[PDB]
Amino acid sequence: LTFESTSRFAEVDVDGPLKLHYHEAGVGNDQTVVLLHGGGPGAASWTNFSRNIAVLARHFHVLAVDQPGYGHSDKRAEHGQFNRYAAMALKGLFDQLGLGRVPLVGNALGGGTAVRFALDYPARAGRLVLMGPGGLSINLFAPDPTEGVKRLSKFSVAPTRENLEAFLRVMVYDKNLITPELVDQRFALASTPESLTATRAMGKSFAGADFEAGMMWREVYRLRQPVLLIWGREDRVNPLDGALVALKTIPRAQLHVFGQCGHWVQVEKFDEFNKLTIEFLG
Amino acid sequence: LTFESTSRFAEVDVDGPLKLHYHEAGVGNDQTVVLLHGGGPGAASWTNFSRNIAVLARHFHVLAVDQPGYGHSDKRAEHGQFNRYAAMALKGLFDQLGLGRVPLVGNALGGGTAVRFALDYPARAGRLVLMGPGGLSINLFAPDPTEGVKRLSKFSVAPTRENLEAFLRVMVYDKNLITPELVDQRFALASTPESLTATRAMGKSFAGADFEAGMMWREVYRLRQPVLLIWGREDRVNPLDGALVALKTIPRAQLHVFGQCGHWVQVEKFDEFNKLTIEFLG
Repeated sequence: LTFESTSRFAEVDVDGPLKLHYHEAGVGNDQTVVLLHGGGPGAASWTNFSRNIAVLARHFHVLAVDQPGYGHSDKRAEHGQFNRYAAMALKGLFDQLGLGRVPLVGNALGGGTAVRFALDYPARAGRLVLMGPGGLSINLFAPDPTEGVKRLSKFSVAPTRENLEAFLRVMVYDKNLITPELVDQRFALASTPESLTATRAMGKSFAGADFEAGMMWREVYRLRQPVLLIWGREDRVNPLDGALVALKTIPRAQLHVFGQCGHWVQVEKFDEFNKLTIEFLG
Repeated sequence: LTFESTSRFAEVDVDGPLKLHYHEAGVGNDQTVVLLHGGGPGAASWTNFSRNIAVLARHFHVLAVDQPGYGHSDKRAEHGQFNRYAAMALKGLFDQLGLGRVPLVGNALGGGTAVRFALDYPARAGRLVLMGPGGLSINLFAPDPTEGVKRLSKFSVAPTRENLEAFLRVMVYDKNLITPELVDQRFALASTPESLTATRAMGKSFAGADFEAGMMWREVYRLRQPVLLIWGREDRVNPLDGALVALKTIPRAQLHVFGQCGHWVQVEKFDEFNKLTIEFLG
């Protein structure tokens, strides 16, 4: 399975044509699962989920979607609350590929989109696996913006290799994962004209006029499906205290916390994460 | 100051005439403060706040109101979400006595009413002091119903002296405060026909069709005034973990927790509570 063998494009309607790029694998497996990646500026499906897509594809029909503003999907300069916007695009995709009720796996920003989708189109979303998810989290103890959020804002204001390395280093517990090669690769994607355009748009929309759409902790008590929250104990972007309202209010919630693991659960604990996901989704 | 020297009655409109009983003190002091008592079946203003009304009256114009369904206020057999109902009655009272923006002090059920009033009639409510408040609390760790809530439900189903003593004993840290005399006095009030009528109505309405009005933790982020949350560390009705969403989301929130103190903060820590209240309200 390669980036190229799996690449797919689709055009959907969200206030007009919108191009979405995704990776498809495991065709011929009966149950479809959608993967929604994290929100780093140079993040994409294929980088986010490399230690995962090939494994989940042994069991599932995997659709790993590049969210609007990331990877090879359209990067608009303007949009409403991001999660609601990305949700609208996913709905368009679901309709065009002929999907009914599908389970969603989403980390960080992608988790917020999974949830917003599950709330906005209740019938279209099955079981959810959410890793250090945004949106449904509210940091009861950590002052906001957290260190991770602050370091993303700083890179947006001053897009240097130095500031990007600093951001990447608070994504993981084992800082040795932040190699010169990873820094350079992410930087080349994150500092392009398109990416700078996108990033801006995103942070700002969390405070437009539809800001309530982002405060999903006020709504998750409406969710009727099983939801597996997964957290790294040392998550410095969306810290563990953010899990509490959602664990309490989602009727069929479960929580798994891994010690010695940061914000990139799917990377630092890829084996454990893959197994936990395969079981949860059947 | 006596129960009799302070007694007052007012008729207000809430889907029709509704009688409210209250105690007035400190007339001639410039700043008015409203006190809203707790929700035990035989609870009332004058019993709830005896170690407090006379003290606060040295500084303030005190209006301690018996909430609908308690004390000598009307006890209707039917009403919507309780806090929203009691809020409507307070609004009627405010309008008739010519009050503008007044600070509110409320414990337990009365705290939920203060908050619901502050949200429903944003201009009418000044600073809030809330002791082990219901409504704005959500117990992130304690399974619901808590022990205190369970023991109230049991008395409602089986109104015996034995079951009432058991309920009273989880209201305080120092169980020695639960004397034979206090048990008997509360029982004589709690087991009357009117009180049984009222209690029923209350628990049930938390689950009518307007149940969302009771989930105030989803709304307190709209509150613009200073709010002093006060908790007993050993509160077994609305436990300390219930304070967290409100402390985080209310911009001008403060929290004070007293060790060695249960659900009746105004009783077990009456000196500390009175001083903290006088300072906070000026």
